Amino acid sequence: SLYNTVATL
Amino acid sequence: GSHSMRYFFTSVSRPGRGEPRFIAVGYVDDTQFVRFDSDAASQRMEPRAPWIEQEGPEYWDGETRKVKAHSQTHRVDLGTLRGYYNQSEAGSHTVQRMYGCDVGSDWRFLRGYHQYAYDGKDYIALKEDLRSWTAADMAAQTTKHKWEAAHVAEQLRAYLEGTCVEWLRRYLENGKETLQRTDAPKTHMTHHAVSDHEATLRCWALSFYPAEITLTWQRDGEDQTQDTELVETRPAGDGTFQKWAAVVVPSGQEQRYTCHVQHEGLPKPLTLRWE
Amino acid sequence: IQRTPKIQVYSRHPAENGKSNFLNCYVSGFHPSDIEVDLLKNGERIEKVEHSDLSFSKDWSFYLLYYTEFTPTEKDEYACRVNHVTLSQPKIVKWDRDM
Repeated sequence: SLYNTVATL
Repeated sequence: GSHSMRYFFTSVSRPGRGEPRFIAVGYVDDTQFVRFDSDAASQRMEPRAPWIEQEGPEYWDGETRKVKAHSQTHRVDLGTLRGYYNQSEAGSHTVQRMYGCDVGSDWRFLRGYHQYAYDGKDYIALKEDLRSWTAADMAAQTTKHKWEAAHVAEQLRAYLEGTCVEWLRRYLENGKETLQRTDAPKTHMTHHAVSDHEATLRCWALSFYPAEITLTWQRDGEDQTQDTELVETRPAGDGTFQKWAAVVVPSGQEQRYTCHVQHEGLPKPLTLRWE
Repeated sequence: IQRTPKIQVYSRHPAENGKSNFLNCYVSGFHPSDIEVDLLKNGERIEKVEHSDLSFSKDWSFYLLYYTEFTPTEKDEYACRVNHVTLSQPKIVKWDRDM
């Protein structure tokens, strides 16, 4: 199960 | 008896036209169980292993939504990175991300990770303590500062120690039949004369799982690396792996050489010697 | 950075003339990911060839497996042809049932 969020660089 | 779950993400910019090519793959140990390819027709996270098909629609709808969110993040990152590196919009660039968790034999949290790369080089990575970042250069530095202010590590840590481990355990249980089984390598040796004076002995390890394995040559009881060749472990195409190690020896002296095979699927290592 | 691809051409199962099998071309250690891989039968490009989903190693280098069913024989020569930005020209690796 993937990580729910993903912050940009 | 230890296990892990990993996700790999690749995005490649396409300056000539359109959005970046985006490819995501998920693994449990050495078994790919999901995938997403922006080039595919479905535009959905898709199953790659039978035991994940058990998952219901809410799982596929959720994984799809999140994997799409990931692709968009990479899309933005390529732009941002292009700026950080003061690069032309004419060239194609690559961003890669990988994260996952490992558990020991007791299926308890062992370690987590989250790494990022730009054009094939380390950009930023989460430290093993899951509390700090490792920035390779100044572009990554500004990213590091941005992520510290937003507390990205705190969030990742919860995923890596929580949901990551919890679902790994679920998968291992649902796919127990293959995921909790080891396939010991099938081994044999081949003889290939290279001249009338020399001959190559090749030690084969086939159809094994997981991929981790060690092949070593010994001559009269002691390790030998000279005049040997070890190819990288490669996939057979059916879920298992292959590998071989070879040594050139004087013809007639084959019996002095032994191949030693070590693999998690073997109670004790195997030893092979030419007839 | 750019990395030249490593290439291994081999069969899924031990080879036996006349017996159906799978021809594999595992390309790895390369960067960027854009690459051209073709399987050849007697110098001619084989159609319908498939490949795994792009993935990569700890050092970020990419790897892919291209494959197709085939039947080894005494005559037919099989091979893999790889083109990548790091190569001055397409690299052709011939299949050897002994490797």
